[PDB]
Formats: sequence, structure tokens, C-alpha cells
Amino acid sequence: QLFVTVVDTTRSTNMSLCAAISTSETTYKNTNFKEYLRHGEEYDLQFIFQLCK
Amino acid sequence: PKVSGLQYRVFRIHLPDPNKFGFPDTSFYNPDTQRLVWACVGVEVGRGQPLGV
Amino acid sequence: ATVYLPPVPVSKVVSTDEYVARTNIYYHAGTSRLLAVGHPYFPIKKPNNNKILVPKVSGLQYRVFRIHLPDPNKFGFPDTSFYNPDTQRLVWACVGVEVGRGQPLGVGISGHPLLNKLDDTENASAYAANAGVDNRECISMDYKQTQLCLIGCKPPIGEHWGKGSPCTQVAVQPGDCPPLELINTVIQDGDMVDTGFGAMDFTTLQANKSEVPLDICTSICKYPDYIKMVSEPYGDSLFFYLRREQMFVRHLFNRAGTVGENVPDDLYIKGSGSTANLASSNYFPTPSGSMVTSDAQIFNKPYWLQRAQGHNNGICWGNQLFVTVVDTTRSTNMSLCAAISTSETTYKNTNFKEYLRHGEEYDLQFIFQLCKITLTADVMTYIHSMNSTILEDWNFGLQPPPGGTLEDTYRFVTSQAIACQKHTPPAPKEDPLKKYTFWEVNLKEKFSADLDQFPLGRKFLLQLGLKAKPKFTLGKRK
Amino acid sequence: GISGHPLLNKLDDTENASAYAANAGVDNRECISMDYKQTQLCLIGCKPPIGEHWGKGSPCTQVAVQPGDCPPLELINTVIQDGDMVDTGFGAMDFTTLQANKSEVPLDICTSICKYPDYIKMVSEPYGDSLFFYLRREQMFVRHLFNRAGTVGENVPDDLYIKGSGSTANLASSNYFPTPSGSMVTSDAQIFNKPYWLQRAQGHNNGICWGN
Amino acid sequence: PAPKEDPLKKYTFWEVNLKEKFSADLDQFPLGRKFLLQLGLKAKPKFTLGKRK
Repeated sequence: QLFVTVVDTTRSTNMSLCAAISTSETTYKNTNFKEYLRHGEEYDLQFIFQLCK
Repeated sequence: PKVSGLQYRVFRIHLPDPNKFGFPDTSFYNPDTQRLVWACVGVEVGRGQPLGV
Repeated sequence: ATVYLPPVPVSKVVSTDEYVARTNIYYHAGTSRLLAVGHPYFPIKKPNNNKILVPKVSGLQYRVFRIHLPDPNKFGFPDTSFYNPDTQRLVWACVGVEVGRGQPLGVGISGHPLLNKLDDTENASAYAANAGVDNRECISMDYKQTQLCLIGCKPPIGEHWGKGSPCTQVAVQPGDCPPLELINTVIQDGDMVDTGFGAMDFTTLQANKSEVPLDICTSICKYPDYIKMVSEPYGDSLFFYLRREQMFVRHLFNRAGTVGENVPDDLYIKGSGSTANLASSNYFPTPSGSMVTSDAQIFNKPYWLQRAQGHNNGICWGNQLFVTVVDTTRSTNMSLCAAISTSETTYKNTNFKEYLRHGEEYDLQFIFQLCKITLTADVMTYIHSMNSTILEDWNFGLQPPPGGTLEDTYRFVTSQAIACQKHTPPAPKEDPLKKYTFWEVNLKEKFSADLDQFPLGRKFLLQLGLKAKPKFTLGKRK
Repeated sequence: GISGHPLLNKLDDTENASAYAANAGVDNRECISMDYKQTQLCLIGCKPPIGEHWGKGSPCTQVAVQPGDCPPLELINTVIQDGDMVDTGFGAMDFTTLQANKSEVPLDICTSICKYPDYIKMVSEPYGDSLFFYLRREQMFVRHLFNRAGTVGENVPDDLYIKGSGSTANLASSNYFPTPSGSMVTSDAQIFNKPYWLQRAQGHNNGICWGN
Repeated sequence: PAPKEDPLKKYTFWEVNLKEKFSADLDQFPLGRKFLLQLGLKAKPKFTLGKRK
């Protein structure tokens, strides 16, 4: 087994966007352009394994 | 789901055994004399992404 | 059973220097101080036309140089008289770049007239039951301090988060956050650096297009996808990179809007009125840069190149160089007023018309080593596999097969057939040296037989042992 | 050096901000004083050294840039003279004809040229008698972002944001200027006070005087 | 016949199967190249250097 625990808060991207209810409405209400935030989290794991006996 | 870097990211890595896997050449290896085991001798932890918190 | 092959032919890619010899022949080159007068908040165009009045040039933009070099045999020398072009062929290797910088101390900056805001939520200045309608503020910020430099010989591909196709999980719908789907594409000249919400398009993703400054809403922000590029075995898209980046949070702000999608609200107890309401869930960290020192810089110092990344040794493929710089440090913001007309001996703001400019300055100075590639058949095989165009430029020509057999119905001449039919390739190609706008740097007629009487020149001599007067000392003591 | 102007050009706060405002009204200058960024340098030469500054460049007629948008700022190089002002943290430029208000900044720099040393010309010189020794320690930071008073004359395409309502359908000043700061003085930041044995120089001249 | 194997998986994890991604290449992964730079000596290095600031 390998158990690897990573916490990383330093580069962990959070992104901002919104969906419009319509762009015809010239407001910016809570139910017009409805704001949002997401988080995109990237890791990658590479190994190299030496054989043993 | 919730994906934040303030949460523990635990990767459960499940591995076989070398015995259960490749043998290049058989020449000093007898299942009697010895049994084979993985040693992961290098790892890369990739984390290049844009910034956020 | 297993019982391993172990497995072949992979086939692995060998270094170019074990059939390439560097030689003591060197030429020098340079540029003449590249200077740009930009604008950073928005593009300043002529207000009756689409041509720029002042182009948009920020220090928070990747400035991407397509360097182009002539073939060294079509820019041949009379001093080669020990070399053969039938067994050998010539290639530049750029073995040194020094990047001149020296513009006034002055830091890049951005802002937005209608940055989407309600209240401050690093600490509460209000407690609201629900968030506003139509509330936005005049607030300025730069993204973050970025200094980087990369030198390649093909174009570098950067990442960003695109607008995705609708999924179950997240769809492009009101009440539902859009999916972020990864689009990799080559770094354009003037493409923006990150915001601190990362690399993404904001044109499409931000429907409201008033959350972030005008300049980055219009741009796509990229971060270089370094990872994909060193998993290139060849690594000809880059072979040099470094970066220095950092960011700060100077305060959380809360959007004036709120989510329309679900936030669980059975996971904490609900009182009356305001405490039976959700009102913020749309907090955002406002990005800012930080305190800049101007004694520490990547730039003003010579980068000795040779045995470069990939199985590229730093030899020019295509005789091309691709240089991507951000430098925010000396990227001046100018603040000035000129009056349209003055007829007033009292002040008014309506008389004196503010104007701002941006300065972007870079200089490139180069020492190049002439090198040769010793040619045989197996070596020929490796090169066509790498890039057949290189062999062709020189022209050793074809090489049959392919080959192939068509069977189709004939008279001849078709008439009956498919019929007829033509297949156009296309022809025309987009062309991958004009895949995207690039700051053409011409060094085809800026070469020099003069190799020491440069500042780079003097440092080159200091490198090969000492040489030259004065060094050091310096300065220095006590 | 504490310097300041009772009439420094300031509209609104923009660091964290606290209100909105459209285009400027009339008379927004304030009593504000400032400390200039940390700048220490020294240079030793034996022929006057070359500065750069952004001077007054091409006219209003050889471009299409208005009067009220200023004739272009073109880098005009010339020798540093005693009593010349230094780099201000807004770039090193003329401020006599480049501020028509001429009371945007502290009193000293409301007139005269500002220069920064033009190291590239002196050090690429194949004689290097303009200088042959320099050192410096410098830094700057943003104390606070503020906005100039003065009407936009710049071109903001307004169709790159989807319109508000009333006040947020209106367009603010975008005439941001950072104010520099060079605070925290320390006596381990001296480049002075210290002998620099010029047994050899760092130029292309080894420090051997000419003209004495 | 159950309950129940497995005792390893009785807790929530980012499940990572690694049993089939085993290779022998070291010049195609950048991780292979950095490994050789420590080890076989080999890489083949500079990399590049001298001087990059």
C-alpha cells in the first residue's frame, strides 16, 4: 500500500463566473446574474520503482 | 462535491507485488530462495496550477 | 504467467549532441532597445476607428517574441574552409542571451470602474439579510507580481479554463454554475497573466462582465502549461523556463449578487428573518500584488545556454527562438494631465483632462555559437521523424516511399469515378509561426564579427577564464 | 525628505474603496503629504553621465492624439545635471509641461525634469568613461491606490461590460495612480559609509582619470 | 460468506489503482530524467545552467 496525504491551500485555484438570467435585464440582482465560485484542484503523481528481493 | 485545499486529500494507492507481475529474466529467482517486493524509490508530486486560496 | 518481455522497441529519443559538434566560431547580435507606449486598463483606440491610438500594453501581459534567424548556410561565411556541406550542415545555437532592462522604476497597475461589490467580509461592516441590487464601486488592484522568462525554439502552449459543454454535474444554464473545461492553446502576444482566479477565459464565463477589470474580461488569462511541455521528450517548445510569482489577499469582498444554485441549509440551525436566510456564499478574495525590491531581477544578467531541456541541447530548430517575458517591475504607469484648452485661472477637473500611459521596455542582446550537424543515414532517420521540414529546408530531398495504391474506377481520364473527385488538403495552412500575433524580432542583419566589445562580450570572456580588464575589484572593500 | 502639496490631485479612494462616483466634478484636490520611495545610488565617472527621461516627444499633429490627451511621451535621453530631480515612482519624466494642472504632485516635482540613470548607454559604451563604478539599493511599495481628479479624455469602450442601472450604468474615473512609499529606514540599508577600494573598476575604463 | 473483506477499505479515499502503469522508460518522463540526474548520472545534465537569473 501507499497512503499519501496532501493538503495544499497555496495555489489551489478558486474561479469566479456567473450565469445570467438574461443580459436584457440591466440590473445585477441576486436572481439576475447569479454569481458563483468553483474551485479547480490539480495534482499529479509519478513513480519510479526500484526492484528488491 | 466539495473540493477545497483545506480538506485532506488522501490518496489510497493500491499496488500488486512484483511476483504477481513482471519477471524480466529468471536466473537467481526461485520462489523458494526469495520473494519480491516493491520499493518506490522516487515520486513526483505535481501541483503546477494558477493561484488561488 | 507474467514473465516480462521487458518491453521493446520503446523507442527512446537520444540527445542531438553525439552527432552535433559545437565549434569555436561565434557571432554576436543584439537589439536596439524595444520600447512600447501602451495603456493597461482598457485598449485606447481612435474613437472614430478600430486602429489603436495607444495599443494595450501591460506588464501583466505575456510579451511574446518570435525571433527569426536566417539559415547559417544561406547566410554562409568565407571562413568555413574545413567544413563540408555534403556531410555536415549548419545550425545556430544561441549560447547566450542577456536581457537589457533599465526603464524607470514604476509598477504595473490595473482597475475597474464597476467592480462588483456589496460589503467587506474580511470583517463585517454590515450584516445584511440578502445582498444588494445594482451596487458596484470604483476600486483598483493589480493581479500579482509575475516575473518569468522562457526561451524555446517552437511556440509554448499555455492552459486556461474554457466554457464547457453541459454536463449532469454542472451545466451551462441559469441557476447552475457552468462547467470549466480545460483548453490548452499557444500563448499569444499580449495574452494576460492570471488574475488570482487563475487562467480562464472571462469573456464568456462572466456573463455580467463587470466582476473583474475590463482588460482581463476581454482577455484570456493563461498560465504556462509547463507540465505538458516537459512530458515532451524532445522539449523543443521550451528548453528554458523559470518564474518568480507571488500574490496577496488584501481583503475579502462579497459580491452584490448571490447564488441561484443549491447551498445546503439543513446543516446549520435557522432562526428568524435574517438568521433564517442566506445572504453571502459569494465571498471572493480581491487579489493584490506586494512590495517590490529593485536590487533583485532575473534580467540584466547573461544566461549561459547549452545542454538544454529535452533532447534538444539548445540548438535552434527552424532557426527560430520563442521568448516569453513578463516583467512587472519597471513597467511604468505614467500619470499626467493635459488641458484640452485653458482659459481658467481657477481649477476645475472639467478643464484638465487626465491621461495615462504605460511604458514597456525590453532589450535583447545575444551571443551565438555557430555549430554543425554531421550527417549520416541513421542520423537522417532520426531528423525526419523529429521534423522533416528541417532536412527539406537545406534540401536533400525525397525519399520515396510512401507510396500507396489507389483503386478507383477510371476511363482514363475520369469522368466516372467517385466522381471526379479532387481532394484539396487544405492548403492553405494557418501556419504555426503565425498561429498567433508575435513581436517580430529581426536579428538577420544584426549579426556581428565583433564578439568582445559588447557588455555580453566582456561577460563571455570573463566566463572562459579571466580576462578582461577591469573585472572586479570592483567595488569593493571594506 | 518630507514633501507634500496642499493641493495634491485626489478624487477618491480606490485601495479598498468606500463609495462610487462617475466622471469628476469640479475641484478635487486635497491636503496630502508623502514620503518618496527608498532610492540610494551612487555612480562615479569622469565624464558626465547620461540620464534618460520621457520628455516631450512628437507633436499633436504628427499623431492623432489630442491636446487634452497630451503630445506623446517619447524617451529623450540627455546628461544628468546638478539640481536635476530624480525618478518619482510615476516614472522619470518631465513634469513642467506634462502637468498642465502643475499641482498634481509635491511642489518640488511640479516643475523641472526627472531622470533615471541610463545604464544601458554607459555600459554598452566601448570606452566606459560615463561611469565605471555604480551601486544601488532601492525599493518601492504602494502605501495606497488613489484616483486622480480630472475628467477622462481616454477612450474606454463601454460595450465591454453589460450595463448597470443609473449610477452603475455610469462610468467612473479610471485615472488610478499608486502613491509610492519607502518607509522603514534602517541603518543596515546604507550603501554609504563604507570604503570601496577601486584597485580596478567595473567599467571598461579601470578608473584611470582623463582630464584629471 | 460475507461480511466482509476488505479491512483496508472501510474508510473514504481518493481511490488510485496502480497495477498496470508500470514501465521502464526514464527519458520520456521528465521524472525519469531528474531521477537519473541523482542516480545513474545520466539525465543528461546541465540543465540549463550556468546562470538563468
